[PDB]
Amino acid sequence: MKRTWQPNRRKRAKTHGFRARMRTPGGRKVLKRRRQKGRWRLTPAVRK
Amino acid sequence: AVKKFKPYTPSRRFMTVADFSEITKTEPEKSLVKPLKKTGGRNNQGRITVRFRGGGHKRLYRIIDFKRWDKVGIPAKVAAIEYDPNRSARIALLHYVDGEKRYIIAPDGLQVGQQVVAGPDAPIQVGNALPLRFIPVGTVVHAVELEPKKGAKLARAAGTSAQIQGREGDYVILRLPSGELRKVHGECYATVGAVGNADHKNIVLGKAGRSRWLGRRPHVRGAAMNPVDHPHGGGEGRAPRGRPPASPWGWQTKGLKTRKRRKPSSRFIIARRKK
RNA sequence: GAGCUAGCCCUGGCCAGGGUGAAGCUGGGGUGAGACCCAGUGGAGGCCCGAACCGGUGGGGGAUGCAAACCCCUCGGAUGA
RNA sequence: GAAUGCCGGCAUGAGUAACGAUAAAGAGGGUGAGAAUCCCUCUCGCCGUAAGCCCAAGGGUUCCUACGCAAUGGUCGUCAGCGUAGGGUUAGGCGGGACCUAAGGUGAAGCCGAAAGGCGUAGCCGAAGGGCAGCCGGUUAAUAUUCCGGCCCUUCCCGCAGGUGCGAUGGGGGGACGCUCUAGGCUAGGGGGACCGGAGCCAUGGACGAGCCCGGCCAGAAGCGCAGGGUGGGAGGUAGGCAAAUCCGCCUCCCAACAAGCUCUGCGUGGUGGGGAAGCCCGGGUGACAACCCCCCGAAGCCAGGGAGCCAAGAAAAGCCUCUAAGCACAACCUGCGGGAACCCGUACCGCAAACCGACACAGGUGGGCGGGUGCAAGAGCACUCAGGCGCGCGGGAGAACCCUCGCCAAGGAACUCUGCAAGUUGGCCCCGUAACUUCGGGAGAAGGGGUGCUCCCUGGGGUGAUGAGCCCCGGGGAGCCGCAGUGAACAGGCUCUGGCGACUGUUUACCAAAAACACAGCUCUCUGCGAACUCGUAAGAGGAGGUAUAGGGAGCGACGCUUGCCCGGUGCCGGAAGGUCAAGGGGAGGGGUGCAAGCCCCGAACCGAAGCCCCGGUGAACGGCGGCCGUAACUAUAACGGUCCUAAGGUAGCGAAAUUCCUUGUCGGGUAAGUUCCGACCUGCACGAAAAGCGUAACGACCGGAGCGCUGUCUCGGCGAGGGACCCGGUGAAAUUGAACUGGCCGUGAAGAUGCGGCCUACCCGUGGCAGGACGAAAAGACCCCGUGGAGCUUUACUGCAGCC
RNA sequence: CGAUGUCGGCUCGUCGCAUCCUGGGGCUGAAGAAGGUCCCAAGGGUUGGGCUGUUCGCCCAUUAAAGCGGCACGCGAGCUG
RNA sequence: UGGGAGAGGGUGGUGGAAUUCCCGGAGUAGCGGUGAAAUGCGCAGAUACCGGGAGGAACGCCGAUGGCGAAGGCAGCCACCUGGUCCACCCGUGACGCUGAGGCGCGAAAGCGUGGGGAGCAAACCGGAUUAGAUACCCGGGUAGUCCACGCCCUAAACG
RNA sequence: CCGAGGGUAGGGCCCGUGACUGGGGCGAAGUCGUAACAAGGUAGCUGUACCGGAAGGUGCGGCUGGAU
Ligand SMILES: [Mg+2]
Ligand SMILES: [Mg+2]
Ligand SMILES: [Mg+2]
Ligand SMILES: [Mg+2]
Ligand SMILES: [Mg+2]
Ligand SMILES: [Mg+2]
Ligand SMILES: [Mg+2]
Ligand SMILES: [Mg+2]
Ligand SMILES: [Mg+2]
Ligand SMILES: [Mg+2]
Ligand SMILES: [Mg+2]
Ligand SMILES: [Mg+2]
Ligand SMILES: [Mg+2]
Ligand SMILES: [Mg+2]
Ligand SMILES: [Mg+2]
Ligand SMILES: [Mg+2]
Ligand SMILES: [Mg+2]
Ligand SMILES: [Mg+2]
Ligand SMILES: [Mg+2]
Ligand SMILES: [Mg+2]
Ligand SMILES: [Mg+2]
Ligand SMILES: [Mg+2]
Ligand SMILES: [Mg+2]
Ligand SMILES: [Mg+2]
Ligand SMILES: [Mg+2]
Ligand SMILES: [Mg+2]
Ligand SMILES: [Mg+2]
Ligand SMILES: [Mg+2]
Ligand SMILES: [Mg+2]
Ligand SMILES: [Mg+2]
Ligand SMILES: [Mg+2]
Ligand SMILES: [Mg+2]
Ligand SMILES: [Mg+2]
Ligand SMILES: [Mg+2]
Ligand SMILES: [Mg+2]
Ligand SMILES: [Mg+2]
Ligand SMILES: [Mg+2]
Ligand SMILES: [Mg+2]
Ligand SMILES: [Mg+2]
Ligand SMILES: [Mg+2]
Ligand SMILES: [Mg+2]
Ligand SMILES: [Mg+2]
Ligand SMILES: [Mg+2]
Ligand SMILES: [Mg+2]
Ligand SMILES: [Mg+2]
Ligand SMILES: [Mg+2]
Ligand SMILES: [Mg+2]
Ligand SMILES: [Mg+2]
Ligand SMILES: [Mg+2]
Ligand SMILES: [Mg+2]
Ligand SMILES: [Mg+2]
Ligand SMILES: [Mg+2]
Ligand SMILES: [Mg+2]
Ligand SMILES: [Mg+2]
Ligand SMILES: [Mg+2]
Ligand SMILES: [Mg+2]
Ligand SMILES: [Mg+2]
Ligand SMILES: [Mg+2]
Ligand SMILES: [Mg+2]
Ligand SMILES: [Mg+2]
Ligand SMILES: [Mg+2]
Ligand SMILES: [Mg+2]
Ligand SMILES: [Mg+2]
Ligand SMILES: [Mg+2]
Ligand SMILES: [Mg+2]
Ligand SMILES: [Mg+2]
Ligand SMILES: [Mg+2]
Ligand SMILES: [Mg+2]
Ligand SMILES: [Mg+2]
Ligand SMILES: [Mg+2]
Ligand SMILES: [Mg+2]
Ligand SMILES: [Mg+2]
Ligand SMILES: [Mg+2]
Ligand SMILES: [Mg+2]
Ligand SMILES: [Mg+2]
Ligand SMILES: [Mg+2]
Ligand SMILES: [Mg+2]
Ligand SMILES: [Mg+2]
Ligand SMILES: [Mg+2]
Ligand SMILES: [Mg+2]
Ligand SMILES: [Mg+2]
Ligand SMILES: [Mg+2]
Ligand SMILES: [Mg+2]
Ligand SMILES: [Mg+2]
Ligand SMILES: [Mg+2]
Ligand SMILES: [Mg+2]
Ligand SMILES: [Mg+2]
Ligand SMILES: [Mg+2]
Ligand SMILES: [Mg+2]
Ligand SMILES: [Mg+2]
Ligand SMILES: [Mg+2]
Ligand SMILES: [Mg+2]
Ligand SMILES: [Mg+2]
Ligand SMILES: [Mg+2]
Ligand SMILES: [Mg+2]
Ligand SMILES: [Mg+2]
Ligand SMILES: [Mg+2]
Ligand SMILES: [Mg+2]
Ligand SMILES: [Mg+2]
Ligand SMILES: [Mg+2]
Ligand SMILES: [Mg+2]
Ligand SMILES: [Mg+2]
Ligand SMILES: [Mg+2]
Ligand SMILES: [Mg+2]
Ligand SMILES: [Mg+2]
Ligand SMILES: [Mg+2]
Ligand SMILES: [Mg+2]
Ligand SMILES: [Mg+2]
Ligand SMILES: [Mg+2]
Ligand SMILES: [Mg+2]
Ligand SMILES: [Mg+2]
Ligand SMILES: [Mg+2]
Ligand SMILES: [Mg+2]
Ligand SMILES: [Mg+2]
Ligand SMILES: [Mg+2]
Ligand SMILES: [Mg+2]
Ligand SMILES: [Mg+2]
Ligand SMILES: [Mg+2]
Ligand SMILES: [Mg+2]
Ligand SMILES: [Mg+2]
Ligand SMILES: [Mg+2]
Ligand SMILES: [Mg+2]
Ligand SMILES: [Mg+2]
Ligand SMILES: [Mg+2]
Ligand SMILES: [Mg+2]
Ligand SMILES: [Mg+2]
Ligand SMILES: [Mg+2]
Ligand SMILES: [Mg+2]
Ligand SMILES: [Mg+2]
Ligand SMILES: [Mg+2]
Ligand SMILES: [Mg+2]
Ligand SMILES: [Mg+2]
Ligand SMILES: [Mg+2]
Ligand SMILES: [Mg+2]
Ligand SMILES: [Mg+2]
Ligand SMILES: [Mg+2]
Ligand SMILES: [Mg+2]
Ligand SMILES: [Mg+2]
Ligand SMILES: [Mg+2]
Ligand SMILES: [Mg+2]
Ligand SMILES: [Mg+2]
Ligand SMILES: [Mg+2]
Ligand SMILES: [Mg+2]
Ligand SMILES: [Mg+2]
Ligand SMILES: [Mg+2]
Ligand SMILES: [Mg+2]
Ligand SMILES: [Mg+2]
Ligand SMILES: [Mg+2]
Ligand SMILES: [Mg+2]
Ligand SMILES: [Mg+2]
Ligand SMILES: [Mg+2]
Ligand SMILES: [Mg+2]
Ligand SMILES: [Mg+2]
Ligand SMILES: [Mg+2]
Ligand SMILES: [Mg+2]
Ligand SMILES: [Mg+2]
Ligand SMILES: [Mg+2]
Ligand SMILES: [Mg+2]
Ligand SMILES: [Mg+2]
Ligand SMILES: [Mg+2]
Ligand SMILES: [Mg+2]
Ligand SMILES: [Mg+2]
Ligand SMILES: [Mg+2]
Ligand SMILES: [Mg+2]
Ligand SMILES: [Mg+2]
Ligand SMILES: [Mg+2]
Ligand SMILES: [Mg+2]
Ligand SMILES: [Mg+2]
Ligand SMILES: [Mg+2]
Ligand SMILES: [Mg+2]
Ligand SMILES: [Mg+2]
Ligand SMILES: [Mg+2]
Ligand SMILES: [Mg+2]
Ligand SMILES: [Mg+2]
Ligand SMILES: [Mg+2]
Ligand SMILES: [Mg+2]
Ligand SMILES: [Mg+2]
Ligand SMILES: [Mg+2]
Ligand SMILES: [Mg+2]
Ligand SMILES: [Mg+2]
Ligand SMILES: [Mg+2]
Ligand SMILES: [Mg+2]
Ligand SMILES: [Mg+2]
Ligand SMILES: [Mg+2]
Ligand SMILES: [Mg+2]
Ligand SMILES: [Mg+2]
Ligand SMILES: [Mg+2]
Ligand SMILES: [Mg+2]
Ligand SMILES: [Mg+2]
Ligand SMILES: [Mg+2]
Ligand SMILES: [Mg+2]
Ligand SMILES: [Mg+2]
Ligand SMILES: [Mg+2]
Ligand SMILES: [Mg+2]
Ligand SMILES: [Mg+2]
Ligand SMILES: [Mg+2]
Ligand SMILES: [Mg+2]
Ligand SMILES: [Mg+2]
Ligand SMILES: [Mg+2]
Ligand SMILES: [Mg+2]
Ligand SMILES: [Mg+2]
Ligand SMILES: [Mg+2]
Ligand SMILES: [Mg+2]
Ligand SMILES: [Mg+2]
Ligand SMILES: [Mg+2]
Ligand SMILES: [Mg+2]
Ligand SMILES: [Mg+2]
Ligand SMILES: [Mg+2]
Ligand SMILES: [Mg+2]
Ligand SMILES: [Mg+2]
Ligand SMILES: [Mg+2]
Ligand SMILES: [Mg+2]
Ligand SMILES: [Mg+2]
Ligand SMILES: [Mg+2]
Ligand SMILES: [Mg+2]
Ligand SMILES: [Mg+2]
Ligand SMILES: [Mg+2]
Ligand SMILES: [Mg+2]
Ligand SMILES: [Mg+2]
Ligand SMILES: [Mg+2]
Ligand SMILES: [Mg+2]
Ligand SMILES: [Mg+2]
Ligand SMILES: [Mg+2]
Ligand SMILES: [Mg+2]
Ligand SMILES: [Mg+2]
Ligand SMILES: [Mg+2]
Ligand SMILES: [Mg+2]
Ligand SMILES: [Mg+2]
Ligand SMILES: [Mg+2]
Ligand SMILES: [Mg+2]
Ligand SMILES: [Mg+2]
Ligand SMILES: [Mg+2]
Ligand SMILES: [Mg+2]
Ligand SMILES: [Mg+2]
Ligand SMILES: [Mg+2]
Ligand SMILES: [Mg+2]
Ligand SMILES: [Mg+2]
Ligand SMILES: [Mg+2]
Ligand SMILES: [Mg+2]
Ligand SMILES: [Mg+2]
Ligand SMILES: [Mg+2]
Ligand SMILES: [Mg+2]
Ligand SMILES: [Mg+2]
Ligand SMILES: [Mg+2]
Ligand SMILES: [Mg+2]
Ligand SMILES: [Mg+2]
Ligand SMILES: [Mg+2]
Ligand SMILES: [Mg+2]
Ligand SMILES: [Mg+2]
Ligand SMILES: [Mg+2]
Ligand SMILES: [Mg+2]
Ligand SMILES: [Mg+2]
Ligand SMILES: [Mg+2]
Ligand SMILES: [Mg+2]
Ligand SMILES: [Mg+2]
Ligand SMILES: [Mg+2]
Ligand SMILES: [Mg+2]
Ligand SMILES: [Mg+2]
Ligand SMILES: [Mg+2]
Ligand SMILES: [Mg+2]
Ligand SMILES: [Mg+2]
Ligand SMILES: [Mg+2]
Ligand SMILES: [Mg+2]
Ligand SMILES: [Mg+2]
Ligand SMILES: [Mg+2]
C-alpha cells in the first residue's frame, strides 16, 4: 500500500533546508547543535 | 414563488428552488466583482474558529453601495436585477445619469427602468435613500445605517425591514426585524421599502448535498461525541443531557443571556426583542 | 514533525458504454376564461445497470507471508455530500 | 554460572522449510576451463485499455562499448541494473529563469508582545493556472523539436523609408473563466477496394484466379478555397472611472445590422522537402523510377472566447489595445524593409517498475497522454490477436497420504449447520407480460414466459452520395437447413412472502466491528441590534462576515404522516429599583502604647457600602419526575363505583413477553410430521411511552430475524479425475526453540497430573514418510482477579486552585 | 497468574457397570401372551429428524433398545467459534 | 333608452369610542370577585385619576316588524372595480321558453396545511369555590382558535 | 394447423372458517350517577372541536322545535 515516505524535492528543501532553519530560533539552535557535534551535513541533501 | 419538483428521486420530493422571476441579467458587472476569499472558517492562525464551514461553490463578490449618501441628488436608472450569491437578497444594478454604475440591495417591488435617488429632498418612493429624520413616521424601511456615515447595517436580509415608530430629539425610533425598539440617529440614511425576495425563507433545501453546496459541512451533536470533546459526550447507550444543556465550551445554551451588561448601546435600546 | 493520515485553502485533471425519461416547449383537446388531459419534443436527477477510478460485504487462502494488512472469488459507489 | 543480563563467537533445529505468482517450455548451432541458466536459429506458450508506447515525479550514471566473475543475483553464469576502464546528455522557438499573478508566505507604513517573537494595507516571493516564437525527415554504439537537411518563426539593437501628438508602474478595455446537454464543418484514428505499385507463391484433393500475401503516405510559407470565432459605425452633450483624457461610462440623434466590413484561428490545397512494405540476401542491401489513388465509418480532439438550459451563480495579474500627465515634439512611437544581437539551468538512462515508495531484483502502492483489429446490441467490458513486449534468475524425476486451486457424479435434495456458511441455480439482448401497497415517482429486471444459429427469396426507413450505384446503420416478412445444445466459447441477476431497525444517497473504528452507530434534509428551544453573540490569541489581530434577525452561534430531535399529555416543591436559566446577608472602602462612639508636652503611633462600636447568595415570581422540544392499601355488582369471577394514606404531580394517546419480560419455551392462535426461534394475538408492562420523542409509513439496505419455491458434494456418503505442493535426485540453504540427556507402559509415591522415585511389565542398534495424546509442548515476566499509601483517561453538588465572566 | 486456553458441537476413540437392549436366572398379587421385582452378565449393539449456542430437555417418526457415567465438564500444537 | 333603491361582492385606503400592555405624573390600603366566599392582584405602591405611546379586533347611535343576495351570508367612513334587481317609455328581436339525471361553481361555524398576526375572548388545561362526588354549572388564570393571505375541508335545526 | 384436457406461473370475484377484537339487538325485579321531558332546577337541539367512569361538559357558529 501507500507508505509514509513520498519524496518531494521542493517539500524537503522548504521544510528542513538551510534557510528554513535560519528563520527561526529553534532552527538556529539545530544548526548550532549539529555544528558543535561536527556533523558533516548540517541540513538534508536535496538536488534542487 | 418557490418552485417544487416531482418526486422522481428521494430528494426531489422536498427540494424547492427560488423561482428567479425578478432576475433580468444573468452575468455580473465586471467592474463591480472581486474574488471572495473563502476561509473554511479558519482565522489568520489557520485555526478553525467557526466549525463545520467550507467546501461550497465558488463565489465572486459583488461590491454593494451601503452608503448612497455618496451621490446625493444624482438620479439613477434601475438597469437590471441580478442574482447575488453572497447574500439572501437580490441586487439591483443602477446606472446613474453620471455614468457611474453601482449595486444596491434590491427592495421589494422595484422595477427595471424606474429611477431612484438619494438625499434629504428625495421622494418617498421604494428605492430612495434619505436621512431618517426626513422619512415620515410609519414608513417601512430597509438598509438602515446604525450610526451616521458608517454604512447600512440593519435590515439587509431578504424579506426584512424596519419601520419608523416615532422621533425623539435627534433620534428616530425603529422597530427592527427582530422586533426590538431602538433609537437610531436621525442623520442615518435608510432606503424606502422592504428588502425583496421574501419567499427566501420558504426554500426547502431537500438533501444534504445542498447544504454542502452552500459551504455548510455536517454539524455533529455533542451527544454523539466523547467527554474529551463535549459536555454531552459519553455514556453507555444513548444518554439525556444529564446536566444543563451546554456548548462544546461548557457554557449553557438554553436561556443564558449573553449580551454584555455594561454596554454603552443599552441607553439606546428601548425594548428588547420578543416573540 | 501534516512527504502518513484528518480537515480546509489555491490551481489543474478524470468519470467507457448502455437505460430511465422531470420540468419546460410545441401542438391537439378542454373552458366564459381556466385548471386539466393527450401526443410529440425535450434531457432533469446526492436516478438505474456497468468498466476505469474510489471502496472493502461475505467466504476461502496466507499466518518464520509475495505482504508488519497481501492474494483469489464475491460484493458497495461510480454526475457526486 | 545464572540478572528473559551486555558484547562477540560458535552450535541445535537440518541437509530440514524455502528458493517469491501454475504465462511453459523443447531442440539444433555457437562460445568457454566450466553452460538447463550467455548468444544465434527454428518450434511452443503468455500480455496486448498491456505485461506495448510517450510525459511528469522520484532515482542519480543504473545509459553505450571493451575487459572481467571474488562478492552481489534466492540455483548456475561465459551473463547482468555487479567489478575496472573509456565514451556518452549539444536548444533564441521544448521545460524553467531574465514575464504575470493564486492560496499561502514574506513584508516599507503601522500595530502588539517580559526577551525570543506575533501581526500587518501596499510592495515583493510563490504555479502543473495566465503569457510566450518549430514542424517533418536524416544521422550516433550511445543525444536530438537540441546536430544536420528542408521549409517557417520571435525578441532586442542599429539603420533607411513611410506614417502619427508621441509619451505611464497612472484611467479604461480586454485577458476573464461554472455545471449539464449540444449544432455545423473538420482533423486524428479506423474499415473496404475488382484500382495503383511489389519480391514472390500454386503446396496435399481443387484453384493461374477480379488468386494469395505486402504496401498505397508525411511535413509544408505567402496565395486561394471551406468552416468557425471576435467586433456595430458616425455625430452632439457630459457633472462618473480619486489629476488629465479625443479613451471608457451615461444620454440623445443618424446610418449600418439573420448580413456586410474588418480581424483572428482551424482545416484543405499549396513552391518544395521527405518517407516508402512483404519477400529475398547479408542493423544493412534490394524490392523501387516503388505506388502513393477511390469509397466508407469517424471522435471525448480542432474551429472556440461556439450554442442552449440550469442554480449551487462559477480566480487574479501581466502580455495586448486604447486614453491622456508630466515631458518631448531634431525627440518619440506606429508600420514596412535591411543588417547585426540573442544569456543562464535541464536534456544520459529507469519510469505501473529489478533503477521510484515498501530493509529484498518484494504477487503491495505510484499522477497525465496514446492505447490497433475482429466478433460478442454498445464499451476502455470479454475472447482471440497486430505493433511491441514477455515465459515471471533453481532444476530433473515421481504420479502416496494430506493440503491448496479446479472438473464431474448414481438416488435423494438442506436431511448439513449457530446460519444454505460455501457452492449451485439464475445470468446478455429482443418480445409478451407482470401482484399487495404507494408519498402516484414508484414497487419493476416484480413474478413468469417465448425468442436467439445458418441458408435462399422478397422488403422498410436513416447516413454518404446525385435523386442512382456502391459503401453504411437499424430493421420487416416468407421458405428452409443442421446439431444434445444457436448471447453453442468468454464476459453478464437466483426468486418470492413476512417481521425488527434506520426514511432515503452518503459516513465510520488506516490494520478484528460498516452497523441499528455518525451525518442528513426537516422540526423545536435558546443566545445574538453588529466594534453582534460565539471561537482562536497575553496582546495586536483574526475568523464570524466585507454577513446584519428570511442573518449568525449553541443544543436536542432526525424524511414524511398523525401526534407530543400532567407536575415549577428541588436543580438550571429568566424576571424582580423592596427586604435580609454581604468585601475593600467610607465613618470614628470609644479605647491603648510612648513622650515633659506639642505630638507621634495602634486598636476600634454604630452607621453608609457592589456582585453573589437568601427571598418573591416565571419557565419543560430546560435537569428531571409522573403512587399505595382496603372495599364494592342478584351464579361465580372481575370491579364502572367507594373509603383512606401520601405526593410537586401520580404515566394521558399510542404501543406492549418488545433490539425492553425476571418468573419464561407465559397463554392462545398461525406456519411444521414435530417450531426454546418466527408471525398474529392477549396484558399482572420484574423494568414501554410521547423531540435521550411515541405510534405508523411507500421507497431504499453487502444491516439482523422467520418462511417457502428453484438448485445444489452443505449433507446421507463418499468416489474419481486435473494441476501447484508434499515425495526422490542435483544446486542453494533458513527459523523460533534449546540446563544437560544414555528421554518407554502400568499401578503407586511425590508441592496434590512422573521418561527421571518405588514395585512390576515391556523393550535388539539407527533412520524415512506420516498423526498429533503427552513432554502441565512454543510464543507473550496473565491484558481476567487481587495487591502497590504505582500510573494514566474520564466525571461530579469530592477538595483546593486557575483561566474566563460578574 | 515469567499463561495448566475457558462452554457446546464435530471428529476419533477407549474404559467403568449402579445394564437401555440382546443372553442366563430366582420370586411374582407368574393361566397364556405381556409385565413387575431382584440376581448373573460389559460380547456386541444403543436410529433419523423439529426447537434452542445450548449441555439438558420437550416434541415428530421409528426401534430389540433409543443406558448412565469417567477419561483436564476426554479430545482448539485436530477442526469449528 | 332613461332613471332608482340597496349591510350584494372584490380591492385599496382611513376614522373615532373602548379593552390590554408600556412610559411619565399624582396618590394610599386595599382592589377584584360571588349566593356567600376563596383562589388571584396589591406597601417591590395595586385599585381609583391625569397625560403620552404601542397594538389587535369589532364598528355605538342611526337601526327598524328595515334593506340586499340564489343560498351560505352581508353593517364605521371613503374611493375604485363589479353582479343581481325594480320602475318608466312601448322603441328593437320574433317562442329565441320552462325544468333540469350527470357535470361545474358557490357554500355559516368548527377543523386542516404554509406563512403572518395576537388587544379582547377562550375549547384543552391549572387553580379557587360548591358538592356525597363536581373530570360541571359560579370565580381567578390560560393554550389552540378567534384575525390576515394562499390552499384544503363541504358539514348544519345550510329552516319558511 | 386447430384441438378435449393436463401441467406451470400470476391475477380477479364469491362462499365457508379463524386466536383475538369492535360495536349491535334482546333478556321480571344487579352496580354508578341523573343527561333529557316543568325555566327539569345551567332553556333545549344542533354541525364541528377538545376533554371526561358514564350519561355528558365546554368552546365556536346556527335553529326555536324555548320559556317567563
Ligand atoms: Mg494511505
Ligand atoms: Mg504525497
Ligand atoms: Mg518537487
Ligand atoms: Mg514540486
Ligand atoms: Mg512541496
Ligand atoms: Mg514552513
Ligand atoms: Mg528552507
Ligand atoms: Mg533568538
Ligand atoms: Mg551522518
Ligand atoms: Mg567534511
Ligand atoms: Mg538540519
Ligand atoms: Mg419538490
Ligand atoms: Mg406528484
Ligand atoms: Mg428573484
Ligand atoms: Mg478586474
Ligand atoms: Mg495571512
Ligand atoms: Mg463554532
Ligand atoms: Mg469550519
Ligand atoms: Mg447572508
Ligand atoms: Mg440573491
Ligand atoms: Mg445612532
Ligand atoms: Mg425557514
Ligand atoms: Mg455557495
Ligand atoms: Mg443545519
Ligand atoms: Mg447532527
Ligand atoms: Mg456519544
Ligand atoms: Mg460514541
Ligand atoms: Mg483532544
Ligand atoms: Mg476534562
Ligand atoms: Mg467535561
Ligand atoms: Mg452525559
Ligand atoms: Mg452515548
Ligand atoms: Mg440506557
Ligand atoms: Mg454511545
Ligand atoms: Mg439525568
Ligand atoms: Mg451544563
Ligand atoms: Mg433585542
Ligand atoms: Mg498529505
Ligand atoms: Mg510527496
Ligand atoms: Mg462517473
Ligand atoms: Mg431498459
Ligand atoms: Mg420520450
Ligand atoms: Mg426547451
Ligand atoms: Mg447514481
Ligand atoms: Mg436497469
Ligand atoms: Mg461467497
Ligand atoms: Mg497477519
Ligand atoms: Mg486482492
Ligand atoms: Mg474478483
Ligand atoms: Mg453501479
Ligand atoms: Mg456512469
Ligand atoms: Mg549464583
Ligand atoms: Mg533470550
Ligand atoms: Mg537484566
Ligand atoms: Mg549470562
Ligand atoms: Mg546480549
Ligand atoms: Mg569480533
Ligand atoms: Mg551472540
Ligand atoms: Mg556464526
Ligand atoms: Mg547450524
Ligand atoms: Mg545442518
Ligand atoms: Mg533428505
Ligand atoms: Mg524434521
Ligand atoms: Mg520457510
Ligand atoms: Mg518463502
Ligand atoms: Mg496469477
Ligand atoms: Mg532447452
Ligand atoms: Mg549455463
Ligand atoms: Mg557454467
Ligand atoms: Mg530458464
Ligand atoms: Mg539468446
Ligand atoms: Mg523446429
Ligand atoms: Mg485490443
Ligand atoms: Mg535509490
Ligand atoms: Mg560472481
Ligand atoms: Mg560465480
Ligand atoms: Mg578480480
Ligand atoms: Mg550471490
Ligand atoms: Mg551465485
Ligand atoms: Mg532474491
Ligand atoms: Mg569464458
Ligand atoms: Mg550514453
Ligand atoms: Mg534552434
Ligand atoms: Mg540580461
Ligand atoms: Mg510578482
Ligand atoms: Mg516563496
Ligand atoms: Mg508558468
Ligand atoms: Mg515556450
Ligand atoms: Mg513550425
Ligand atoms: Mg528525430
Ligand atoms: Mg497618443
Ligand atoms: Mg468575463
Ligand atoms: Mg470573472
Ligand atoms: Mg483560469
Ligand atoms: Mg449547477
Ligand atoms: Mg493532418
Ligand atoms: Mg472502423
Ligand atoms: Mg493440386
Ligand atoms: Mg496471374
Ligand atoms: Mg468630461
Ligand atoms: Mg526501404
Ligand atoms: Mg534504388
Ligand atoms: Mg476527455
Ligand atoms: Mg468528459
Ligand atoms: Mg475551447
Ligand atoms: Mg459558449
Ligand atoms: Mg490580486
Ligand atoms: Mg525638436
Ligand atoms: Mg500610429
Ligand atoms: Mg544574465
Ligand atoms: Mg546549461
Ligand atoms: Mg536528450
Ligand atoms: Mg500497480
Ligand atoms: Mg502510467
Ligand atoms: Mg526495468
Ligand atoms: Mg519504511
Ligand atoms: Mg526475480
Ligand atoms: Mg514489484
Ligand atoms: Mg490495424
Ligand atoms: Mg455486448
Ligand atoms: Mg516460468
Ligand atoms: Mg506475471
Ligand atoms: Mg521462478
Ligand atoms: Mg513420488
Ligand atoms: Mg491458479
Ligand atoms: Mg464444467
Ligand atoms: Mg461428463
Ligand atoms: Mg448428485
Ligand atoms: Mg428442494
Ligand atoms: Mg427438488
Ligand atoms: Mg433451514
Ligand atoms: Mg453468520
Ligand atoms: Mg453459477
Ligand atoms: Mg453467463
Ligand atoms: Mg401479491
Ligand atoms: Mg401492480
Ligand atoms: Mg409484497
Ligand atoms: Mg406494504
Ligand atoms: Mg402506482
Ligand atoms: Mg424476466
Ligand atoms: Mg426467458
Ligand atoms: Mg423467432
Ligand atoms: Mg452452423
Ligand atoms: Mg437434428
Ligand atoms: Mg445483473
Ligand atoms: Mg444507521
Ligand atoms: Mg441507513
Ligand atoms: Mg424510525
Ligand atoms: Mg420514517
Ligand atoms: Mg450513491
Ligand atoms: Mg477496522
Ligand atoms: Mg482498531
Ligand atoms: Mg492498527
Ligand atoms: Mg474484516
Ligand atoms: Mg460496529
Ligand atoms: Mg453498508
Ligand atoms: Mg459512526
Ligand atoms: Mg436518516
Ligand atoms: Mg421531523
Ligand atoms: Mg422554527
Ligand atoms: Mg480563548
Ligand atoms: Mg505575556
Ligand atoms: Mg473573510
Ligand atoms: Mg471580511
Ligand atoms: Mg442522527
Ligand atoms: Mg438521535
Ligand atoms: Mg431521516
Ligand atoms: Mg400514511
Ligand atoms: Mg419542577
Ligand atoms: Mg417555581
Ligand atoms: Mg423551578
Ligand atoms: Mg447586594
Ligand atoms: Mg433522575
Ligand atoms: Mg425530580
Ligand atoms: Mg391526549
Ligand atoms: Mg406482554
Ligand atoms: Mg413493541
Ligand atoms: Mg422493560
Ligand atoms: Mg421472557
Ligand atoms: Mg429468558
Ligand atoms: Mg412453547
Ligand atoms: Mg400451530
Ligand atoms: Mg398477563
Ligand atoms: Mg432527554
Ligand atoms: Mg433510551
Ligand atoms: Mg415503531
Ligand atoms: Mg417501514
Ligand atoms: Mg417500510
Ligand atoms: Mg442501508
Ligand atoms: Mg447495509
Ligand atoms: Mg434464516
Ligand atoms: Mg429458507
Ligand atoms: Mg425450502
Ligand atoms: Mg466434498
Ligand atoms: Mg495431482
Ligand atoms: Mg531415492
Ligand atoms: Mg546440495
Ligand atoms: Mg548461494
Ligand atoms: Mg546431563
Ligand atoms: Mg547424557
Ligand atoms: Mg529416546
Ligand atoms: Mg522409548
Ligand atoms: Mg492428593
Ligand atoms: Mg502419578
Ligand atoms: Mg519410564
Ligand atoms: Mg536416575
Ligand atoms: Mg529414592
Ligand atoms: Mg525408577
Ligand atoms: Mg522403578
Ligand atoms: Mg507393560
Ligand atoms: Mg527425507
Ligand atoms: Mg516425517
Ligand atoms: Mg503431540
Ligand atoms: Mg494436539
Ligand atoms: Mg500436549
Ligand atoms: Mg510449565
Ligand atoms: Mg500441553
Ligand atoms: Mg504472542
Ligand atoms: Mg518486566
Ligand atoms: Mg506477571
Ligand atoms: Mg498480572
Ligand atoms: Mg502481558
Ligand atoms: Mg486489551
Ligand atoms: Mg484474585
Ligand atoms: Mg491510602
Ligand atoms: Mg500500604
Ligand atoms: Mg494510585
Ligand atoms: Mg492526572
Ligand atoms: Mg493563572
Ligand atoms: Mg461567555
Ligand atoms: Mg493462572
Ligand atoms: Mg516462559
Ligand atoms: Mg508461555
Ligand atoms: Mg457435522
Ligand atoms: Mg409368561
Ligand atoms: Mg394373567
Ligand atoms: Mg456389554
Ligand atoms: Mg438440544
Ligand atoms: Mg457441560
Ligand atoms: Mg434447557
Ligand atoms: Mg459421559
Ligand atoms: Mg475420574
Ligand atoms: Mg465438573
Ligand atoms: Mg463446571
Ligand atoms: Mg475441549
Ligand atoms: Mg484454535
Ligand atoms: Mg475445544
Ligand atoms: Mg495446544
Ligand atoms: Mg497441547
Ligand atoms: Mg462470536
Ligand atoms: Mg415602603
Ligand atoms: Mg402587601
Ligand atoms: Mg402588541
Ligand atoms: Mg315594440
Ligand atoms: Mg366552508
Ligand atoms: Mg372558520
Ligand atoms: Mg361537602
Ligand atoms: Mg331560520
Ligand atoms: Mg389427458
Ligand atoms: Mg343540560
Ligand atoms: Mg334533569
Ligand atoms: Mg335542562
Ligand atoms: Mg341539575
Ligand atoms: Mg370541561
Ligand atoms: Mg343560519
